[PDB]
Formats: sequence, C-alpha cells, structure tokens
Amino acid sequence: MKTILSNQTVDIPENVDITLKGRTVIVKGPRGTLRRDFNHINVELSLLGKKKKRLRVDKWWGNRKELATVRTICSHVQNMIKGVTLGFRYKMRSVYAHFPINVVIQENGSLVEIRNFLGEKYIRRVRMRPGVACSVSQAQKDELILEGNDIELVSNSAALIQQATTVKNKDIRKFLDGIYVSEKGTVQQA
Amino acid sequence: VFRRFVEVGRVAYVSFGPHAGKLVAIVDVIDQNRALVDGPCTQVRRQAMPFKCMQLTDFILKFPHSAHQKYVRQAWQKADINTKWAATRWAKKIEARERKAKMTDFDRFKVMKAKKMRNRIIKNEVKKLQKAALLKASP
Amino acid sequence: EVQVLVLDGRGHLLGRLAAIVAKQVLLGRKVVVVRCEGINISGNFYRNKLKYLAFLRKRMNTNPSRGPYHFRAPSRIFWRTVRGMLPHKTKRGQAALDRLKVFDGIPPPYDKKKRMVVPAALKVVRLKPTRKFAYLGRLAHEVGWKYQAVTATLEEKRKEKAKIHYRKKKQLMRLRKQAEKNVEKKIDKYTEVLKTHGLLV
Amino acid sequence: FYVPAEPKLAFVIRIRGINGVSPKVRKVLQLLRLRQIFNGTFVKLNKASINMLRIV
Amino acid sequence: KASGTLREYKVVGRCLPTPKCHTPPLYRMRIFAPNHVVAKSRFWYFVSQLKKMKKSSGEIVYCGQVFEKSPLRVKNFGIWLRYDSRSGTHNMYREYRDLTTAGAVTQCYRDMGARHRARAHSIQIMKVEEIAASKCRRPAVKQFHDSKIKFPLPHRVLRRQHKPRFTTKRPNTFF
RNA sequence: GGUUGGCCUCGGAUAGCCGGUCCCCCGCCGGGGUCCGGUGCGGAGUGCCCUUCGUCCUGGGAAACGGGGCGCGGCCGGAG
RNA sequence: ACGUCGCUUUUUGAUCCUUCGAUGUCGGCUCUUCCUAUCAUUGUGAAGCAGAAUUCACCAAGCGUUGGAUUGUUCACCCA
RNA sequence: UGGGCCACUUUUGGUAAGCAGAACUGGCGCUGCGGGAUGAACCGAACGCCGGGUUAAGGCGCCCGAUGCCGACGCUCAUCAGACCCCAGAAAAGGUGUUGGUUGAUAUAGACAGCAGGACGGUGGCCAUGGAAGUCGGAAUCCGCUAAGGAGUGUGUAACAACUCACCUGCCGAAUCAACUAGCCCUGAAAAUGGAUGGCGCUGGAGCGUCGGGCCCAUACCCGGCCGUCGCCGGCAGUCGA
RNA sequence: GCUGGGAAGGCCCGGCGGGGAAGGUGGCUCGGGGGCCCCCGAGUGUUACAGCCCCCCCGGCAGCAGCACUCGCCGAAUCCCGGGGCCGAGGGAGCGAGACCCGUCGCCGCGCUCUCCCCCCUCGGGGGGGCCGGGCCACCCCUCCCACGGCGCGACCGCU
Ligand SMILES: [Mg+2]
Ligand SMILES: [Mg+2]
Ligand SMILES: [Mg+2]
Ligand SMILES: [Mg+2]
Ligand SMILES: [Mg+2]
Ligand SMILES: [Mg+2]
Ligand SMILES: [Mg+2]
Ligand SMILES: [Mg+2]
Ligand SMILES: [Mg+2]
Ligand SMILES: [Mg+2]
Ligand SMILES: [Mg+2]
Ligand SMILES: [Mg+2]
Ligand SMILES: [Mg+2]
Ligand SMILES: [Mg+2]
Ligand SMILES: [Mg+2]
Ligand SMILES: [Mg+2]
Ligand SMILES: [Mg+2]
Ligand SMILES: [Mg+2]
Repeated sequence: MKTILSNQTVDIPENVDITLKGRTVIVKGPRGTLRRDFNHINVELSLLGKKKKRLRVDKWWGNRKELATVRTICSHVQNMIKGVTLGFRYKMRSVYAHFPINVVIQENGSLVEIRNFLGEKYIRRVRMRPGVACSVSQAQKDELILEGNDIELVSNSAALIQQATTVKNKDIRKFLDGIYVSEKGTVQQA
Repeated sequence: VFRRFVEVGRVAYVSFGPHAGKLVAIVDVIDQNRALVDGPCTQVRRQAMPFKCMQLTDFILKFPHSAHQKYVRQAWQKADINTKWAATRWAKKIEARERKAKMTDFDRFKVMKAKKMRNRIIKNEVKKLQKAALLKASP
Repeated sequence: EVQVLVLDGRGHLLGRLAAIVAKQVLLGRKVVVVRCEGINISGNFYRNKLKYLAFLRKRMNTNPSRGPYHFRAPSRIFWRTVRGMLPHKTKRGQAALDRLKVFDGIPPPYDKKKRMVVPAALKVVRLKPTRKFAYLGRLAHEVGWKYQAVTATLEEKRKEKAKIHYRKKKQLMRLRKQAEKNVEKKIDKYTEVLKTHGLLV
Repeated sequence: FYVPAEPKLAFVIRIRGINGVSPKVRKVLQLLRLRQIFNGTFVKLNKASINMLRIV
Repeated sequence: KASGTLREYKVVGRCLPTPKCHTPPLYRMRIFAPNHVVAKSRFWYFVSQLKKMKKSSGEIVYCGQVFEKSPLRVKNFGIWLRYDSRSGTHNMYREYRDLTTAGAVTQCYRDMGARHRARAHSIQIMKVEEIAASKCRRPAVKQFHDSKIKFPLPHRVLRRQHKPRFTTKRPNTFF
C-alpha cells in the first residue's frame, strides 16, 4: 500500500533559527551552528511559521520503509535543535577491579590516552571526532565528560573510548574492566 | 516544494492519448493512477484518465467532487479558463510549435531571409557594444 | 549520422549505455564516450564489487598470461562491456569496435565540444530513487585502477576552465539581449515574420 | 425468452498440421476432407457430425 | 480462461424439458468473461457444480452483456471470491475502486495474479457488490474517501526516452 | 576509398531547477543575502548558426567606428 | 531417543552408455594445482568461559600439516 | 528385415537409475526445416527449383530479425537475486523483510506501549523434610478486605529475605492486539582447472504474476512462374479454305 | 442493422415534490492563523451563502454504439476512392465473308442510330430532358386468410 500523505511537524524554539537549502537543514542557535543534509531521503521540508517556527516533513506516496523515514528526519532535526541550544554531554565512568585506568587528556580535549587498562603496557590513543571535547570531571573520581553539539559525533567518540577499553581472551562477565557510558544528558540543564 | 497538486477542480493539459492537446478538469480521484475527468468546454466528455498523460496547469476551479457536468461547465465559463489558458506562456509555446510545424517551403524561405537580416543587425549592434565597452582606461 | 557522437558518461547506467553505443557503432557511427568514471551501475557497491572480484577470479589455470584480461580503468571496463554486446570475432564487429573511443575524464580533443546524453540510459529516469548504485570510478579504483586521484585533479582543473568559459558565454548572451532591445525599430519587421511562423515566441 | 434454433451449418478449418496425428483423429479429418492445414469445409450439423467434431 | 478487459454477462439457462417436469426452473448467473463464448462455457461450469445440469442436458435461453448502469460514477466494489493456492483453497474479500463492475473484476483478476500468483482458472468470483465508503474496510480504498483529497505527482519519469534518443539536455523530473 | 553544411565546452540537481538585478567581502571580477522573472525547460539540441544560381542597369533600407588577405611582422592563451 | 527431511560422490553396491583392428591395470617416489566439510595460525561470538586448559560456532583455504619401526600395501598400528 | 530406441499416459521388478520388463499412440531409426544458445526423440511443421504475401512454435535491450509502444496493474532487493515444456539442481523447517487474506479479541465505562504507585490478611495453607515459607515436588485451586492481587509468572536464597510477573490504579489521549494463512525475498544451501539465465549485462525492469496493441520469420499456408511424376486408359487420322 | 427496440450522458436553473444520507456546503462551536474584520484544522448535520444518491404524477428537445475518440457485435442490414510491392504464364479464339494488310474475337455488362421533338454550351461539335401504355409499392378507405407472441372468455380431458 502507498499512503497518500504522511507528515510530521517539529517546533523550533525562539532562540534558534532553521534555514532550508533543499533537503539541507542549517540549525543555528546560541551554542553554534549545525549542518545536515537529507538528500538520501525523498521528502519535502517546509518552514511554516514566522511566529512559532514550525518545520514540516511531508512524504507523498510512500510505502512502509520510506514512511519510516519521516520521524527519523524529525528526530534528527530535534537532536540538532537540542545540540545548538543545550548541547550534548556524555559521562563515562571507568570501572576496574585491580588496575586503575589512567586517562590523560591531550591537546584541547581532542585526544585521550588510556594507560593502565588491565595492567597492560600498551597505551591506547583515541582521537575524538571534530567538534567534540573530552575532559576529566572534578565532581567524580573515575569519570570522563564528553561535550559537543552533534549527538552523532559525541556518542561516536564515546563509543570509540568504550570499544578501545575492551578485554581480550577473558571471560567478560568476570573481567568487567573498561570505560562505559554512564549518563547521556545535556549541558546547561535547561 | 510542490506548487501544483491533483485536486478537485485542477485543470490539466492532456499531453498524449486520444484527447491530446486539450484541457480538462479533475472531478474525482480513483486508485492513485486515474482520475474522473471532464472537459465540458474543451470537448472531452466525462471519463477516467490516467495521471501519466496529464500535465497540471496553474488553474483551479471551484466545484464539489463528482458534481455534474452542468456545474463543472459553469465553473469553467465563470473565470473562463479558455481565454486565461490562451494567454499563458505555455499555450503560446504550443501555438508556436504548431505553426512552425505547418510552415511551408515558401514560408521557410521567407523566414530564412528575415532571420538572416535580423541576425546581421543584432550582431552588428553586439560588435558595437563590445567595442564601446572595450574603451576602459580607469584606475 | 556523419559526425562523431560524443557522449558524457556521468549519470549513465553501464549496460543501458553500452547497448545504445553498440548499436550505434554497428550502424557505422563513430562514438566517443568520455568520463567513464562517472558511469553508474545499479545495485549497491559491495554487490557490484563482488561481481568484479568474481570476474578477477576467472583466469586460465595453466597460464594466466593467456587467460582473460581484466582491465581496471573505467574506460576499459566500459569498452569491454560494449565488446560483449558486439560480435567482436568478425570483421564487421571489429570495425564496429574500432569506431568506439572511451576515455577517463575528458581529454583536450573533446573537452571543448558539446557532450550528448542518452536519456534511455540515464540513472535518474531508469532507476527508482530508493535504489542503490555504484560508481564505476570507485569500483575501478578499489579493484586496481591507479589514476583516480590524478583524473580527479585534472577534472577539477578542466571544470574551472569551463566555468570561466561559461561566464564569458553568459556575458555575451546578456550583451546580445541588450543589443536586441537596443536595435528594435529596425528589427521588429523581421521579428514579426519569425513570430508569425512560430520561431521566437 | 426467444431461444433461436440451433445452427444447422458449420464452417470447419483444420488448424494443426499433419505430423504425429493419432489414427482416429486422422480418420475423422479425412472424412471431413481436411487433409491439410488451413483447409476449410462446410459441415451440416447434427448429432452424427457434432460427435465427429468433438473427436477432432 | 484467459483475460483481456472483462465484460459482465447475464446468462440464463435451464434443463431441457423432459416427460418428468415439462417446465424446469430458469437459472440466472453473472459471468465475467472476455466474450459470450467464454461466458456460456463458464455458466455451464458453474451450474454443473451447483445443480445437476449439463451442456448436453440443458440449454441457454439468454446470454447478454450487462452494461454498467453508472459508468460515470466513482464507486467502491467489494468482491467475494474463492481461489486455489498451491496448497489449499481460500475465500477472499477484496475491495477496488472503479466506474464499472467489469473493470473492478478485471482489477481483481490482475491483482490476484500479481499478489498470489493465482490464474484465472483458479479464481472463482462469487459476489460483486457496490459498497458504501463507510462500509469499506481496506485502507488502500479508504484513503481515497476524502472530499478535499490533494496530492502532487512527485517524481515524473521521462517516458519519451527515445524521442530524442540523444540530446544535450538531461531531463527534468520536478514539474 | 569514404563522405555530400556547422555547433568553439558550465557545473550539476532531479521531493527541484535556470536567468537577471541592488547591498557585504575577494584585487576593477566573482561568492553570498535580499529582490525580480521563467519553469511541461523558449537564454529551448523538439534548439541555434550558415544558407550557394551568377552577373548587368538600378532605387530604398542595414551599414559605413565596414569586408577580403594560403601578405608580412609581433604578442597572448592552451600540456591530459 | 522415537521419528522425519536432505546433501556428497574421497566407500561399497546397482547398471552396462563409451572403449576388446588395446585408453598400459596396485602401491610408493617426484611435482603442481584445486576443494573445504578448518587440525593449526589471523580476527571474532558462546560456554556447565575465574586463570591456565578445553569445547561449540562464524568470516576464512593466505600459510603450514613432519622424522621413523613393521608391512608391497592403500589402510593400520606404535615411537618421537 | 527378424539387435531397436525414445516421449505422453497406464504399468511390473528395484532405494533408485540416462536400470530392466510390458500396454497404447506417435516419433527417431529412414528426416531435412523454424524454435528449445547447444542436442537422434521436445514444441511447430514435414521437403521438387524460385518470387510475393502470411503465419506456427518462439520471440522483439545489444550480440540478433522484431516493442525506439510516452503499453496497463501489482509484487520483489538478494554481502550465493531472478529469469520460460522436456532441461539440465534442491527438501523438511524457519523469518517482528514486505504484501495480501482468514478468524478471534481488547478499547472514550480510557485500549496497546511506555513512565509511575499498590501487588495484601487466614497463611511459613496439607503431605512430603535434613531446609524447603508462592516458586524441587503430590494432590487440592479456597475465603475476607478490597480498585486489585495467583494460597502464585519467573530470577534468586541452604531456607528466609530481596526483585519480578497477572492483577488493579495514575499519567498519557485513539485505535490496538493475537493466532493462522500464502505470494515474492532471505536462512536452511558444502567440492574439487576459471566460468556460465547462451553471453554482455539488466533493478521506474532486460526480474516475477496477470493482460493489450503492434512487429519479426520456417522448406508450413495462400497467389504466381518453371521442372518432373501421377491421373483424366483426356484430345488430335477432319491437312476437312469449304 | 441489432441490443434492455442499447447503457449512460447533454440541454430544458425540469418542474410539483417525497426520501436518504456523507468523502459535510453554508452556518454554529472549539483549536492554530493574516490589520473586533479576512484564512487553516477538528466536531454538529441535512440546504443553508455548494453539491451527491433514489422514487417520481410525468417528463420534453436534440443526438444516438456520436464528427465532444465512454463502453459492442455486425453488413443481401455495404458501397466509393486512393497508395506501395511482386507478377505478365499463355499465343491460329474467325461456322463467317467463301476469310486475303494484323481473327479489335467468345461469354458478360452497357451506349447510339435506322422516331420525333425540345433545352444548354460551342462553329459543324459537345452535353442533357425524353417520346406511350401497363403493373407493384408509397398515401387515403375497408378488407380476407395464415403464422408467431400476449391477454381474456368458455367446453372437453387429466391431475386434489
Ligand atoms: Mg525520541
Ligand atoms: Mg581462558
Ligand atoms: Mg508435434
Ligand atoms: Mg596405445
Ligand atoms: Mg595414453
Ligand atoms: Mg566454511
Ligand atoms: Mg526401457
Ligand atoms: Mg539401422
Ligand atoms: Mg516413415
Ligand atoms: Mg523429421
Ligand atoms: Mg533448430
Ligand atoms: Mg537450453
Ligand atoms: Mg517466402
Ligand atoms: Mg532470442
Ligand atoms: Mg534489432
Ligand atoms: Mg536461493
Ligand atoms: Mg457510427
Ligand atoms: Mg506471353
């Protein structure tokens, strides 16, 4: 079955403005700007409000699989709005039984050095995605903070660290050491 | 992004098929491939028509769906689509194509002579403009 | 026809374009296909790369030097596709194959000429927008072509020169429109004839 | 309802060739004088002729 | 049975009068067939299943094409049918939109072939009724019950791909 | 032995395009942002250009800052 | 387990289509290549995976898979 | 001549066999031709030497004649896709891939899903016992307060404890759930030289199913020419310009 | 030509109406919009500031498988004209003059003259109307038989 019309609307806050260039969305807010094109999805995007700033995604004559993309686009745009207004902050706790995992943060927070993971002498060097800043928290002991605007990049960097600290040739239900994402929140808490 | 829609009252130009070259109005929609179609002032009786042979125009009439041909014709004559259509750039491009197709040998000869003179004058003026614009002595 | 038919390979599907080109060169026409790295193949890239790797596997077990020759340039890949549709083991088919020239990028003979397009072979009309496709340039580069980078740089250089040429052409057309509105009293007599006979709406 | 009389005349055309024909079909076709493909003949319709047409 | 565009036939038949019952009952059927020859054949096929009748022991007293009463009115058709699959026999209810009953039945034959690989000899139409929009059940049909229906034609495919076969300009899709 | 006018070029998009114009930055031209048009492409390859009977009297228009030089000499661009 | 569905042609049968104006019939030695239904090695997933060891499974045939006593042996068995 | 063989269907022995043996008709043998890429037997059609027309079976992206139709409707994405009688490779069993269909159930007296509260008392019910308390087991399967709660769905303890369900309730505001069924696709699906829808390739189809209009060509059919054979036991002795 | 003596449809605002509703017009209510005035979305439902369907008490006009290309089967109920391609086999056809320069011949279909008037172009030629009586059908009157179909009225027979 081909549904005649499937549309979804997202609301844009006052402090953030959205510009459309075809299927390329530019979301500019107080924390910076974000670009993302959706040329891989055949939808129409329209800006409706001069007062309340609604963005509408319409898909005409779509089947099941391509009606599944309307809310995907809407959620991506909402994540863009969230990133440019509040930002994204992923906390990572480093857990270990015996050997403390020593994480040092190199230039501007874009490079992470894991030293003593499970007592190994190999030094893990993980480079964050551009626009992502890593730091060692002051409130908690074994905690890293990854902050950025693009949720894609922030969570990809968190996954890079988590998969860098991976146990080999051992029962992973017993050897639980590693750095794991503990919380996925925002910055500015608003 | 879309500016023209299939809707009740939308006037469509039939591009091919038995009724090619005519205007119709969409009266109803069936099964996403066809429409009930009625051109009462363009000599197209009511019938089903695939959307593939339609090219939507910019005119939209106002009548309810599956209204009778009397009301479709009244809506067509009020705000007469025939004259409005003839005035559009689309219709006169069609007209130019038709009268170029029916050009005779003598008309082709006369067109060749007129085009010859027109192009020579235009290119002389073009050369004049280029030479005039080439006098640039400025900091 | 009697002139050389130059086709731009960008955005065209491999087999569709090859069938059209093969019939043209069998009809005695000289065909030049440029930008063979812009040719597309339907189906996703991994699938098409697997097809080419299976082609690479077919070699003469006794002497691979005698075995099938796997050409890695996109132009040679397209040329071999056309040869598959020609009767290349006859003199007629070999003459047809000789009437075909294929290039990666657009060399200086044909970069100053207008390039044709075959709509019946174009990806935009022939392939559903929701379907995946592979680039012949990428596929060739990953099966062993060595000149993807240099062809890209030369193509961007050519595109810069073409942009300059287009700006000049637009300037000339603006000047022609200004001239047309300038000499109008002495032109409306012939303009009327053209409008009467359907040229010049 | 007016039911018209069952037709009394038929035109019969042999549409298949002469290769690999079973003996009964062959005999009936010879009796109908259709010994060639695209040979036609008129047949007066009754029970006897209709049951011959059913064979072929 | 093959196809084409189907037509509806009212076929009326009966058993031959015998010295047991002089006036046998008359039976009427709706047959969707390419032509009246096929219509008579299908009538005998169905009445042989229903009653104990045969072509030899009976006669067809009428066979006439039933013209659509409202071929200018869009309507919804519900079709009850039964068909043989590869592993069983099933009853189906299907819905179509058309201007003619025979056109909707043709749609049904095309659709059964497309979705179930069912051939016309397997399909067996047993009821066709013009239903109301409020009585429709299939969402594909029901999505056209919109008084203010409106949709564009998004991705227009170039169909004259060979007139011209070679051209400078790449085609436009948005219209 | 063929052949029986030429086309001297944007990049591309396709749920989008093309053209033009006023303000800002790039050393006088482009890139943006407005704004204005066109879009079954008409600034259109279904298109455009050239268009060949030749001369002689002989007027009006176009031009007259014009045409033709296998005439010389110089310069510039083009390397896939 | 009781059942049931397959695949393979490295077993042995079944058949007798080719060869009886002849296709040299076992094994070993030598040498190349191929297959994967993977023994090891690379990368992984699972466990009745604490570690070590082992077992099951996936991508996978790139590389390797040995020296000997007895026996014509193929097989077999043992030493290392 | 007295070696037969093959195919539809019937049919015996055998696990089966391109095995062995029967019945019926046709064929190959003895037979070319169009189609099945290829092929003794399949499909069409049987043949003197030619011209024109038209077909069969089969086809019409290119090889390669013909769809260069503005063909119709759907289905289908395959990191081993599929692609036409015989025929040249697959099964049981699976899939929350998608598409149709059947039957049933819940819901504005508030469904479903989520987040959020309660999930009691007799009673640690009886018999089993080393400990079995709702949860190793054997029967029973009740009652009260209730909005509701099994003398218990599962995790867990030696046993408790502690979680969790089915059961009710808050928020949320409109449709939702389940079991089947069968199309295409996927898993099942492993062999040896490198290789086969015939190849190239094809994914708004050059795939699959149902249909249309055109069009292509056989030694077949029709018209005509010419050769020969057979038949008319055909005509002519009337050369009878009288 | 036939059909359901086509089905639909067009026009006559179809008129007196009756009824049904919904893919719900106006209006009303609610919720989001453009400078208390103009839109979009959701509810009420029966004409309103649109329309649709059915029955009519009855329709009328034109057209008529339409030259407004919606959907057939046909031709004793069928004729005219045109275009492309391939072909030209045969060779004594005279019953008549008694053939004589080569049978422009048979069957078939026609025209004119051996009758006389007219009419129209043309300078004798060309083109037209015919030229008297019969039937048969068309129109009016009333008139017989038969066939087929329907309806009614009996009389007989059979069957509750
Ligand atoms: Mg969310
Ligand atoms: Mg271990
Ligand atoms: Mg046969
Ligand atoms: Mg020898
Ligand atoms: Mg030898
Ligand atoms: Mg394996
Ligand atoms: Mg046998
Ligand atoms: Mg023999
Ligand atoms: Mg014989
Ligand atoms: Mg034969
Ligand atoms: Mg053959
Ligand atoms: Mg085959
Ligand atoms: Mg022939
Ligand atoms: Mg073929
Ligand atoms: Mg061809
Ligand atoms: Mg498979
Ligand atoms: Mg007619
Ligand atoms: Mg002759």
